[PDB]
Amino acid sequence: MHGEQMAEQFPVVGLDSDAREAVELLASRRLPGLIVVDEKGSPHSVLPASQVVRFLVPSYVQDDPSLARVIDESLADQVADKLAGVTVRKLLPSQPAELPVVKHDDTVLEVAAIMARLRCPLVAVVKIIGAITASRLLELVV
Amino acid sequence: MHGEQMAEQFPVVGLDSDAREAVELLASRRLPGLIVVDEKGSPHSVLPASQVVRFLVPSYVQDSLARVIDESLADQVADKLAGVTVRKLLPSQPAELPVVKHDDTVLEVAAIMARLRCPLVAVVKNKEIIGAITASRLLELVVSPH
Repeated sequence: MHGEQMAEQFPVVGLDSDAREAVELLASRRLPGLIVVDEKGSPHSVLPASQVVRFLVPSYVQDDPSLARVIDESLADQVADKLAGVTVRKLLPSQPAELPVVKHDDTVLEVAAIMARLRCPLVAVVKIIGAITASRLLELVV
Repeated sequence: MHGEQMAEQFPVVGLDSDAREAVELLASRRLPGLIVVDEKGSPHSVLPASQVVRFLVPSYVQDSLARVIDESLADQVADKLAGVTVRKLLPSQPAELPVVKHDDTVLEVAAIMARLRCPLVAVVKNKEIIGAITASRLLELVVSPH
């Protein structure tokens, strides 16, 4: 078994893509994260849904999780307002969670090794032609 | 809605339950993680598939020697997990698993998951785990059509 045969079809977005597309993909496809590439179409980072959640909730709400002293009646309306006119790049954190890359021809153990190094959930396969999740790797060996 | 309605069913395994069995579940159900509970059923931790991968790949392959060794993971896997429990699969400092009250509002859950930036939270009602709310599930609720 090699990278290419292991890989599955993961949706991908660009740095300059709509922030909204990314949110919709995460939500529609119920994915825990998105593969982000640059203009070239080469791997850049991974944008986890939890980072998007962080971006979408106002700081003042985040600072009062029990809502004991602040009011927000506009969560959904404001989610909508702050995505409009914004790119994927703005959703990303200060130090974007890097995206490990393996070849189309790497062995299972080569892939597992790299994944096991960063305890990363996902690797991109390049020749991006796909990606290999941890569970996919487990699925193969079992 | 409240945390109760937001939550979805999520598979759970015991801390002292069989490691191999948990991996079979992670693999088949194609899950990012399992919710781990203790003997009496209380939320304890999450077991991500990636951590299982870490557990299976020796450190000398972590720290290309992969390709210089005549050892295949598929073979080894059963050997490494025999007699082993979920507890041993966990990292030395297991991730906390935030647990929201079933009657929390959507705003509260959002505020919590934003603040903590956690991939999921368990939902509990009367000391029982009734499901979980992932980050993407939260997003799906806040951008749902109305």
